[PDB]
Amino acid sequence: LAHEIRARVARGEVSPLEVAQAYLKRVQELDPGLGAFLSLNERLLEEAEAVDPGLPLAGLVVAVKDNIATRGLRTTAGSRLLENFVPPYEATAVARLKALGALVLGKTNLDEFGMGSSTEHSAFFPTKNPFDPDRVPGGSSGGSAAALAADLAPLALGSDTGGSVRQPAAFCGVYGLKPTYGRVSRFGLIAYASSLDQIGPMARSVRDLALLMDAAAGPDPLDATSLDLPPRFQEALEGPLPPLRLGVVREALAGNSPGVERALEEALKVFRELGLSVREVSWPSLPQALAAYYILAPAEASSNLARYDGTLYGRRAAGEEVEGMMEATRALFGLEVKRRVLVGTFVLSSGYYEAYYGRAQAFRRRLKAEAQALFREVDLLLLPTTPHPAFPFGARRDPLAMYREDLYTVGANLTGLPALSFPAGFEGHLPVGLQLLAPWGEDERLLRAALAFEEATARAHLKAPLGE
Amino acid sequence: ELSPELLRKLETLAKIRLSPEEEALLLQDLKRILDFVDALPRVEEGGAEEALGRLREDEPRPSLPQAEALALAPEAEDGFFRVPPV
RNA sequence: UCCGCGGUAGCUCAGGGUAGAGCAGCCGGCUGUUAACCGGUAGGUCGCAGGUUCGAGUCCUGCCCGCGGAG
Ligand SMILES: [Zn+2]
Repeated sequence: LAHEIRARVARGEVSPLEVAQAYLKRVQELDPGLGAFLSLNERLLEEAEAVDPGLPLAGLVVAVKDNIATRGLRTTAGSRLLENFVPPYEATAVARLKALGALVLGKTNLDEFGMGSSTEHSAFFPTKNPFDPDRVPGGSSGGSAAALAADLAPLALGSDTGGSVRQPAAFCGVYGLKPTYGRVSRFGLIAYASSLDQIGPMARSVRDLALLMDAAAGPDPLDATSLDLPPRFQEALEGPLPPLRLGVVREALAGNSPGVERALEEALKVFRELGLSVREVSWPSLPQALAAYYILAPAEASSNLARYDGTLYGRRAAGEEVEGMMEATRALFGLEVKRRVLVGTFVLSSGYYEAYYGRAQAFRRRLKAEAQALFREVDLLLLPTTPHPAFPFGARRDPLAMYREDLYTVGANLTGLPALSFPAGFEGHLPVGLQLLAPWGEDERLLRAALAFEEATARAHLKAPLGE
Repeated sequence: ELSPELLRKLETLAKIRLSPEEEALLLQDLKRILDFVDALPRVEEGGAEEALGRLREDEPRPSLPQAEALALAPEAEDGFFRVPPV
């Protein structure tokens, strides 16, 4: 629907200003109940919507996760520490969309600092799943997903560190791409695990993902970890193998809910009638990756969130002392954050560094290896984004029980491998997602292979309650 | 294998002051989590990859205007960031 | 320096209500033992100095010593 809008705009049938007014209204009427947006781009939207040339993304408006810097707009990262913070600079990704006519609708709700899998850890309020108001939209990009599924926005930006983009996309029945680590800039991302973080696109159609990526991705002189690889995404004008080899991961086959297994089998039939060589492969140490993640990520998180004392920009907790202020200000963290940064400090702490961090590092290198070997025999890998559909609020608030949500998605980050969650059917009224991932740098492969599926099937995309 | 003393030590290193209620709570969580993680198998690691990093040229880039910088500060005084004394 | 296990007969180690067992020692028995064994018996700064308890080897505060482990 995104590319459809830009079409109507370029032909003079509609003006960008019209599109904004339309979406702004819908938000003001639906968001109250949904709770998808934290902040909204004030008068600076209507004003900005009436000065645009018919640029590639002119008529388009984007919903950005609130841990991504937007100059002049409140970027809280879903935390109390930053509930009044307003960046004097703009995230490279966001900056690029803006230069192509795009505009920010508002800022999306997330789990505090991106650490969460249900949005139930937002310092402000939870977000509701448009398909079922009694169930979570996933996390931590729960807001962005929820916004898309309710057509509160044509495009959306999220953040992925352990599946924070895929898991929500699955729960809300939309597309979520985690870019190969280095494709999209991290400059402007209030990130928590530097080695694993990546800004990811999400949309209601694969052609739309192409729009975002083509605009957002690319080398940034400010990010020393960015790759010099031209996007070239919108060349999804398919000359697609036929005949790619697809490998299904055994380890992720057992433990899935009826609707996931069902959606999985059906997808295979589809890829076969498409000309793919489907074969079962082995991801030996994949099941043990969840552990390595919750020792590598928390480690980097402790050091990344260390900067948040009340000195230069956060909230001040008003201690009236020297260290007592820093100590009191950081107490404003949420239960989940505290938990993680305490773990992170332990894993790096003296006497435990090699015993844990050093251990998890060596294991992280195994996965990359086992993956290199797998892509010597297959061209794509398939598994569920999650073993089940969205769960109901309150259901899974146990430290470990929450961590296992990211069981299938953690691997993509530890390896850097691009991965895409796509609506692969339902089980009842709740959407179900499948995760399709490729070797490094071949992000466009994933996209075209999903265009094939999105087409071979009419559409497994339901718009819970959507309209222009 | 996690004593209340370590928690204190950790919360010290992380400069995070939690309530005695949270301490008892987090004490149970951390235990379970550190057990889950400890299940991680040990593995051999190979050569530390090839170095392909890049360097930035020594060319000046415009700075923030003092006004915009201090606007983030909870407390400022005569062009300085103001914090409680040491 | 920190951390984790240790310190009990001589030697090597068992364990909130006489502190115990086999090795050797002592007494008694046995003509083929290979680390002989059978009975009886003797053997103590439970690490040291302070607490809780009616009662502490056992629990809890500090220190000495040994081994091991950390970028
Ligand atoms: Zn500078």
